[PDB]
Amino acid sequence: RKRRRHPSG
Amino acid sequence: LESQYQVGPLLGSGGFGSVYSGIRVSDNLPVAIKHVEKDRISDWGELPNGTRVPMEVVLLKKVSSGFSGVIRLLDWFERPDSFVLILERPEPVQDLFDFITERGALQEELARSFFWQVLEAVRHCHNCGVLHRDIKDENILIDLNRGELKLIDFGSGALLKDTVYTDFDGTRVYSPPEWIRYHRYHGRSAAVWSLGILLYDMVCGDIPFEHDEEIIGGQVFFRQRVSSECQHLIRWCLALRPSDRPTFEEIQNHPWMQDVLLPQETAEIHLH
Ligand SMILES: CC(=O)/C=C/c1ccc(O)cc1
Repeated sequence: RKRRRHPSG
Repeated sequence: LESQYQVGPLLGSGGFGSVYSGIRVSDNLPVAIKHVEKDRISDWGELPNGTRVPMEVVLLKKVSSGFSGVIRLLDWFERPDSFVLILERPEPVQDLFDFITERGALQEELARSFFWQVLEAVRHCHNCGVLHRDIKDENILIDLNRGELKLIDFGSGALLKDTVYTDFDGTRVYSPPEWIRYHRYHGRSAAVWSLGILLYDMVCGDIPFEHDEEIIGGQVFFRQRVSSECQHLIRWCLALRPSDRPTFEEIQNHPWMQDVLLPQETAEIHLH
């Protein structure tokens, strides 16, 4: 399963 | 400014600006050098001297006195179009997002030690009148040698207050359902929600929610084996009604939180 970062905003 | 620090490689860039590795020539202290363009700065403030600065500088100075689990502001400079911040740099270091990506779901003993240290650091911010508003694994650095966690990036923060907040520029997948539904939240209770997301992230290997509907659905499915005591703490932090969430004291008094490892012990058992 794809784990990803999440940008602010 | 340009002759007090020897600039090195780019460590990262994004919504926060561009952060470089560097070394203070005065004593070879490892530092991080963060650049923020003036035109990209949303919230401005002023500190004692009455000089107008980005709010991030105001918040960093308020939390940067003495020792803590917050990365400290050592110095800062104004340029024609930008502000430059000199920050502590642990060495060796890895951020908590990469750590979890590589190791997977963390043993509960290790998640307890990490989460405890995050709690002490956020308590410290709130004692100093600062609300971080962007607690997540990406904004947490691990000093691999000392086993200490360090909070970074106050660029979405605010002064702590007891009235409602109606603005938010943190990470949406860590924001609480009252923000998704109504664009309103209170500081401490919204922080606790993001801490629930962080604890789930540590013990399951990834955050529980990706979509608005999941955030406001308030159903927590556990994708890894997690103890009943830990599941209970997580579900409590992720209560849909803010007033149903625990205080920071209730979190640290929870049975899952007892007998935390020391930082040194944590590094020796789990990091070295
Ligand atoms: C994004 C931010 O405000 C600070 C980043 C950062 C600080 C210290 C370090 O060692 C590496 C990165």
